[PDB]
Amino acid sequence: SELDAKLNKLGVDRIAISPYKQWTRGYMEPGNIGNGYVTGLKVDAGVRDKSDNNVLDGIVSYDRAETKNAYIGQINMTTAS
Amino acid sequence: SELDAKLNKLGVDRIAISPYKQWTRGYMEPGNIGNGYVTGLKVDAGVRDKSDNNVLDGIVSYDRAETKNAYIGQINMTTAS
Amino acid sequence: SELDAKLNKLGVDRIAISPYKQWTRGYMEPGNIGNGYVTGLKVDAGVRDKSDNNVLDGIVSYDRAETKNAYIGQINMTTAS
Amino acid sequence: SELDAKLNKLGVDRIAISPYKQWTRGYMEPGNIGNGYVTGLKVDAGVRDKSDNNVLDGIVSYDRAETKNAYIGQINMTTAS
Amino acid sequence: SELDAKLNKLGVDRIAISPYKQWTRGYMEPGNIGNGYVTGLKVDAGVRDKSDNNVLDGIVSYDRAETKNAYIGQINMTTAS
Amino acid sequence: SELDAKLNKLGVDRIAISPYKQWTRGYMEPGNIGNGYVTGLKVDAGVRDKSDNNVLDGIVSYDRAETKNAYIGQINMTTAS
Amino acid sequence: XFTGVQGRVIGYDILRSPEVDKAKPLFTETQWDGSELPIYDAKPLQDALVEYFGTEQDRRHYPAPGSFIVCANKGVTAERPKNDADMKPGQGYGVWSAIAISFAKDPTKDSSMFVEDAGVWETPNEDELLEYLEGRRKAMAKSIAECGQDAHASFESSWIGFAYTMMEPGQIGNAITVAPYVSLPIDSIPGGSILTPDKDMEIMENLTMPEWLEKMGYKSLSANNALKY
Amino acid sequence: XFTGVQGRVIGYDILRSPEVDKAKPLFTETQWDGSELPIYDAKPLQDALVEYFGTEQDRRHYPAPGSFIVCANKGVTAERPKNDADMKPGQGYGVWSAIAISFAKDPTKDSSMFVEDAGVWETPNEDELLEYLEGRRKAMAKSIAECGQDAHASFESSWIGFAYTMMEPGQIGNAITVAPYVSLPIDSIPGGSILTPDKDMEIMENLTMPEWLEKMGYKSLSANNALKY
Amino acid sequence: XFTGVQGRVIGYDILRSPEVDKAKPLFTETQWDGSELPIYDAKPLQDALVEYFGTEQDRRHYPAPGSFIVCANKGVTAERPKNDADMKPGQGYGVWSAIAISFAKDPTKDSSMFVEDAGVWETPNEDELLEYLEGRRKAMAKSIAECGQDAHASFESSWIGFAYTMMEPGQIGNAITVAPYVSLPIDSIPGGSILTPDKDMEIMENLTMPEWLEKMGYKSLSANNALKY
Amino acid sequence: XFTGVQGRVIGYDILRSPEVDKAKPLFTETQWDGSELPIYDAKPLQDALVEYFGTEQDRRHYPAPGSFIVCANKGVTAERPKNDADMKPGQGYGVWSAIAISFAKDPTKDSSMFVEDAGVWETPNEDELLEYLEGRRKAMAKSIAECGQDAHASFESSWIGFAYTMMEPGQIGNAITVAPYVSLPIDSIPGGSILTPDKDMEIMENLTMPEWLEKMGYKSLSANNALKY
Amino acid sequence: XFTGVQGRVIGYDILRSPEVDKAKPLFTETQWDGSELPIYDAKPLQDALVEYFGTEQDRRHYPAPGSFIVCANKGVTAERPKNDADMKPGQGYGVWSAIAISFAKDPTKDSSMFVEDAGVWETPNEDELLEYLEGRRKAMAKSIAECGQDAHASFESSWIGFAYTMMEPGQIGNAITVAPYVSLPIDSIPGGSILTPDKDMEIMENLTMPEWLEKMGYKSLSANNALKY
Amino acid sequence: XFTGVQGRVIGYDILRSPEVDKAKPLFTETQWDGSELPIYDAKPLQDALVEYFGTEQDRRHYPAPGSFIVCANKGVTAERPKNDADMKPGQGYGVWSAIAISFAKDPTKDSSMFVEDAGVWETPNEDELLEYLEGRRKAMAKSIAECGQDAHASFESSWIGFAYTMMEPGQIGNAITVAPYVSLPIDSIPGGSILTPDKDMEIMENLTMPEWLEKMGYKSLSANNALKY
Ligand SMILES: *N[C@@H](Cc1c[nH]c[nH+]1)C(=O)OC
Ligand SMILES: *N[C@@H](Cc1c[nH]c[nH+]1)C(=O)OC
Ligand SMILES: *N[C@@H](Cc1c[nH]c[nH+]1)C(=O)OC
Ligand SMILES: *N[C@@H](Cc1c[nH]c[nH+]1)C(=O)OC
Ligand SMILES: *N[C@@H](Cc1c[nH]c[nH+]1)C(=O)OC
Ligand SMILES: *N[C@@H](Cc1c[nH]c[nH+]1)C(=O)OC
Repeated sequence: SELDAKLNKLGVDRIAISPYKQWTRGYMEPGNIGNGYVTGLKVDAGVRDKSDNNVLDGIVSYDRAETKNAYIGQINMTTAS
Repeated sequence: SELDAKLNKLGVDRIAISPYKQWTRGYMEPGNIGNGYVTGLKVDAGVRDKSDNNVLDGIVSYDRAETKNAYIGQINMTTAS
Repeated sequence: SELDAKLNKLGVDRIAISPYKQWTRGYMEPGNIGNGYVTGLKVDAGVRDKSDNNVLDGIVSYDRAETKNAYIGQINMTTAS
Repeated sequence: SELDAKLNKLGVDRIAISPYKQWTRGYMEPGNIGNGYVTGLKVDAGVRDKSDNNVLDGIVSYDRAETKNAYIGQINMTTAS
Repeated sequence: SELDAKLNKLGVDRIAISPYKQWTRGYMEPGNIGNGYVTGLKVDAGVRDKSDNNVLDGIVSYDRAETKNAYIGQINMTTAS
Repeated sequence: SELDAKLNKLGVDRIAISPYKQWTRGYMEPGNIGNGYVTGLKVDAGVRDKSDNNVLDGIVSYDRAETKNAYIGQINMTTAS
Repeated sequence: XFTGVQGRVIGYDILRSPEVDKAKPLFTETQWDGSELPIYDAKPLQDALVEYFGTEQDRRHYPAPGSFIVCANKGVTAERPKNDADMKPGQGYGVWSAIAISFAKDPTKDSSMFVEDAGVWETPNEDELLEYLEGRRKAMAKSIAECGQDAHASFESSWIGFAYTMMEPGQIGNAITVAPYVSLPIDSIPGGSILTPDKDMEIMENLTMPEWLEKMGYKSLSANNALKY
Repeated sequence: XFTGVQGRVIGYDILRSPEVDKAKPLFTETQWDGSELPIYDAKPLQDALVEYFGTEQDRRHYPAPGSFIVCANKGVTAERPKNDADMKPGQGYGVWSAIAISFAKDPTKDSSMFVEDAGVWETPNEDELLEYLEGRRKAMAKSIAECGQDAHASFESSWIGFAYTMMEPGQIGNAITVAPYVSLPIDSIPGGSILTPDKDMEIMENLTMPEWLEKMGYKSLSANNALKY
Repeated sequence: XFTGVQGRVIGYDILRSPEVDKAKPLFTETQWDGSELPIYDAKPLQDALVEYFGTEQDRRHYPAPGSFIVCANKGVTAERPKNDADMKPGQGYGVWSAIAISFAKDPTKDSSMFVEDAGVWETPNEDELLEYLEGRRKAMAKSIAECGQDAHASFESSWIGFAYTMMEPGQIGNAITVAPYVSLPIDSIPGGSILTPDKDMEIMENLTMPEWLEKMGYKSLSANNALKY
Repeated sequence: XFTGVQGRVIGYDILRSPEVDKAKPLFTETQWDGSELPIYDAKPLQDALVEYFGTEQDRRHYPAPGSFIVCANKGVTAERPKNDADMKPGQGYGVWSAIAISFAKDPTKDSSMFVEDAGVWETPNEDELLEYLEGRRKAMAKSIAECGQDAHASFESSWIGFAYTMMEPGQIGNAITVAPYVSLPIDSIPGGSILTPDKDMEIMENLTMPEWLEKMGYKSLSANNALKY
Repeated sequence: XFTGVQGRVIGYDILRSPEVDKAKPLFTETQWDGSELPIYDAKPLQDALVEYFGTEQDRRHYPAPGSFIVCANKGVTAERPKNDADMKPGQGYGVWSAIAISFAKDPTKDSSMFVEDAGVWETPNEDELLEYLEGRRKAMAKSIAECGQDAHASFESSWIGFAYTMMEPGQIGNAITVAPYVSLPIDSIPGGSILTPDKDMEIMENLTMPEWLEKMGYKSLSANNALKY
Repeated sequence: XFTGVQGRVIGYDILRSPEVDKAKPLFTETQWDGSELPIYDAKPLQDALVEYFGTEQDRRHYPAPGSFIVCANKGVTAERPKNDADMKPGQGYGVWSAIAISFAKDPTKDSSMFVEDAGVWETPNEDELLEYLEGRRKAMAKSIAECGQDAHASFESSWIGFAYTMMEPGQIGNAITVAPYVSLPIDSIPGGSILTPDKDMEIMENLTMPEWLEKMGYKSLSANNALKY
């Protein structure tokens, strides 16, 4: 878009291509082509019957949430704040 | 420096160049030239009038601190420990 | 292995080479050759005599643990969850 | 063009970009971006008063020709046949 | 082969891969993967009914020869001596 | 040198590094680092006892010359004019 | 958080959703420069992501198995006893999360911003929860304008969405708010190629969600308010 | 978390430990597809890493000084007073951590999974701790099958290991569980070269731990149950 | 030579000259497949290159000083004595060169071809030379169809042009025919960027010579038959 | 955390501050090897970063909008009621943070280390806080030498700095300690070029802060103790 | 020319022909070091190339249309009048070319060498030509040993082959000798991938010509002396 | 040819020879701009190359075995019968070659130029040849200024050198003139590294030939006029 033209003059580019079949990849992963990134909005909630393991309970619930609606199932989530 | 000469013989280099205009970039971001990094020290504190949102109060205060003194305002902070 | 052959057809490769002498490097660091990664299992515990500093006590203990058994001593640990 | 689309599916691309200011560069020179090339048609003739040096006479005449009309003056011409 | 092992220690590699479908490419062409080359032996002769053009006669004959037996038909031949 | 500074602003660089041990490499060869070149001056003459082969006589003489004084013995010489 | 000079948002910058141009503001929050920042419901943007990644049973261009995806994420965990009266300190009946994207007026100077929130619900009435949520937008917009104040970053619009689940007795709930940062695969780009990177992005920029769906042969998962969070 | 299409695990995929082929199952957990997932003790895999990275006094191919290593990590901190009776809320006698790797049956579709756990021990008897630990494998395997359920990812085997330390009075303990994601240096690859990347990986895949050790001139640090966590 | 799957020709594929669409055939040569190959005058293409590279006094995007440009080139040298009667073997009055581009019908299978020719003129009448030249097109087209025969490469059109100079007594002449293979600089591409490689090429493909000239602020050097070779 | 074989620290390795060579030790901490590790006030290093990144109103080479900056960071949050007597468990009057850099004697074997700390202040006297802070250096140095012990990493000097803020009634405070890892832009490097990477680093190594400031035409933000944290 | 540390020869280093191991020497030429260099007929190597590139009607992995292939080439042109008696200076009845590859004993120090020759045949008897050709091997071997002498490069074996054509009256002949330097496409490498470069080469090194032919589903073009040059 | 914005010349730009600064002009040739272009003897530059590449028996940084070196080369071949009186057309007693480098005053606009020449000597007196050679400089300088004229490229100095050999009866001679274009290996660069490309070039620029020789532990092959061409 006309915005990219301005961005490019700064040395910035919003190019973000994945060399895989079907799957997307995360920003910064090697092999990706380009120096930009694409993002989206995901909000979801998951549940699990309580066990005597607070950690495990969090894990599973935080997995049913990743797999609900928009799928990001078996992902290694890194945190940015 | 003479240290770099020793480092190079190990296959290490402290080169860390950003391809943008004016702005710095984070270590590991694509497009950066070199396999090294540069760092610095920043300690700051920020405040915010309490609301009924512990999270949001943290966000803002943790934003007034990023914008105080050394600017790192709109940065996606990743954590290393 | 024969698995890699199938992986390659998807554009995936498990190549993960470090350009340094002796040392390993982290996935995604610049200069590494390949678009894959290698992992392993490490569980350890460390201790420290209590001080009036909860943070510092956590730091050291979490350092004696990194240096115990499998060494990952002076590493910048990023978290994936 | 729609032709490029078919070409790309073969692993071919007609991209040929020069990283210099103003000047063009030759196919295969390092630093050029892309794996294609652009060409054109140039026919010209030049003269020189005869000297006792067949070689030198060829050089100059073959220089007045390079500098006539379409300029390719100080070029290292490699031959393809 | 065991020879490559010795070569590699010199910084030399006989890797020569073409990114195209079906076709081979010439040593030094951009996009090729590796810093080596593969070669072969080709000897052939072609003819053409004489015309009043020595040049054109050479061209065609030197084309029927390129297309005879081992095909290297529409190639831009560069000369090494 | 101060000249390079001016050159760089044009997108030009005279960097020409060979990744091999001991040996130099030719401009444009893959694996070389940089987009520049280094040159020199060589003039030499070689002889050979005449045989009934004009070609072979040229070959050898043009080999004794390459191997005389400055060595460029087993080189694939490409011509620029 | 942030997404700036290097990014685009699915459903807004690329694969734009018709629901976005049709969306009417819920209200406005005053910014440091005196301009009124319109606040919208991020449902269009939420559904969009589902259309691209696909669902667990109808998978599309989801992240690679075992890939490392950095995410501007946050979350909250809460427990609900087996109807016990003493609910201890941080327990509750429901758990909720929110995500808000604010687009900068000048993306070449200022970065767009993500503000996320999450919390526990103490009353048993789901219907009452929705009220609170509608009220969170105000709270979040407030923080948004405040953050903009800090960097003097003026936004043109802001989109806020929510998610929640109510726990059954003796059940634990996890409400997460996440914004992934990915790179797109070629087979999701109609007429795209690995050899035409920048064009690829433009293709995605020009295709609207429906156009993409149809060109890909994908049914619409967002259909008609078919997605709930 | 996960390790998938892009990874190998030290002691299993490369530098395989003989202890792995000889290992007998501890029990099995039922999976969504009705298959029984064998659970093993991750000691072989734990020792393997030590053999590669080396130890603090006998350093081998450990991570570069100051390098950034992303790790699927978790941990827990707990304090033990100077024999005080009132141990406050979250304090304790011992601290423990666990790590579990589950390998997918079809590594081209499903990713292998890491599930980590950690907690505090409230009783003073170490021997009693070990019982609890053996019991955690059950708890973890339970969550494992549950997670697989979520993504319909079937595993073929799972390996779980533990670590712990008991604090002296007035001492604080930190139990961590971490899975590093690294890249291998050439001098750790026999007959390897920077110019032969893919072959390098194949060499490591073909060398068993002992073969590697011997080929490298390294003594075995795992020796005969010499390593304890 | 050849130019194929990797190339474009200035004045035809990019920066197309209006003179090209308006050009009428001079005649036709029969091809192996029985189709008649139209032969045109390569003046439009010749002028085009001048417009891009510029001239010695009005330099534009000419090759970099000292650059290595591979060229499908040929040439001829001839001497003309000081009016001497005995002109020795290979001497003459004038010297000429020609260049011919033949575009393939299917650029994905067959490559476009360059056929070059050059020779010496033995009579003193320049006007008589031009006749010979017009006659060379026939000779060249003949070889063209013959070469296509060799590779079963069918062309759709062919463009042939000439160059010449007549020597004064005691003067030597050099007539060259050359086709350079280059890469384009960014400042010659309106709205182009180093970060948008493929788009760059598309811009040039879409701009006609006049459009480019105007967009660049360049006067037309080919003007109205202002260029002669 | 750590910064090792791949890094430099602003104010020490590059853009060295004169205040560094002039700085006198506050005290010393004994190390595992018996050497005494001098402890300094990290003010010089703190100001340095401000000179490079610039401030919110006087921006210089700050990180790119929306960029991903990995940071060795930590922090603490605390609330202060509206003068209420019952301040609940973890609340307080002030909040503080600290950062310490320890440079290794042999940067080719051992990595330099960052040790960060943060906490809440319970008394209302700011002046009393300062005492505590001066006392923290002792605490941190202690942990420093302890960590060195773990890796047998000897340092030559250590620099510790603090930050704090005291909350007004009904105000929440956030004290952060962060060490960013970035790459430098060309226009911040006098006589630098994208084509001369390694030379660029050397330039920055050779330029002292004032020299850089002057060469850049930047005023000194650290001026004369003008910066407070 | 030469082929050295960077190359392999089709039919010898990769896709080796059985005819090579079975080939018996024609004679030997003495080298500077006193060793006798065996001379073979390069027919096996000639046929090999045809098997890989394919022929005009049965095309395989021939060079890309319009590609630039550098070749250690040479050649000769000659004319034969319409039975005229005065054949002028450099004309003749037949035209021939030759190519000779000599492999170095130590490919890490010395480069393998190509020596090419070409010439015109003045007598009308083809059968008499063959005699001359058989005699050229001696002439070429002589030059070979001489060149080795110049660089003190000892070879282990040398392979020489010829090509020729006899012109009809009023016909011109062109005999060429060429050694192309190319890079191999993935679909010619069984089980090869763009992601496994070095392995790809090894595959080709391990496959013999027949094995390759069969694995590719290619018939043998060299069949049983079916190729003539 | 030429050597321009991308190059340096051994003996002049890098590894400068002391003989260069001490060299006095032989004469001057007038240039298009009226300036007088000093002409020198290229012996210093010739020897320099020998010092870097080394000789056949004392090899140094010569080109890689089988490498492709593009060279601005030319040459001449001539035969000398066994004392026969009728020496035919192009035969002779001796053969010679020459090379000339002209450095541009403004290397950022104009490229430096190489002009090469070669020819046969018809008289039997070597001493007489030398005269002719000294006379060729005039001829070459003439062409030099003429070429400069064509591109309006002003040079500051020009260095011309010669080579020759006189044939014995029944011997053929080949005189070549060549300017190779190479890239430098790390072990020829004192304190150089593959990781410091641009610095590497600067090192070579700063080292004079003797300094390099000594720093490398190389004896001087040019010694004291020890090299003859
Ligand atoms: N964008 C982050 C929060 C943020 C805003 N300003 C600084 N940090 C977020 O919303 O998700 C983690
Ligand atoms: N693999 C992570 C946890 C996980 C599993 N599924 C989603 N997240 C882990 O075990 O270590 C942090
Ligand atoms: N394209 C070359 C000649 C050619 C055509 N076919 C084989 N070779 C040319 O015309 O210029 C050198
Ligand atoms: N460098 C980290 C802490 C650290 C020291 N040793 C292990 N980890 C820090 O100070 O900030 C997160
Ligand atoms: N290899 C070249 C000739 C050669 C040998 N030594 C120097 N040059 C050839 O045979 O083909 C051109
Ligand atoms: N540099 C070339 C000749 C040249 C000069 N101008 C155009 N061409 C040379 O001297 O050697 C081939």
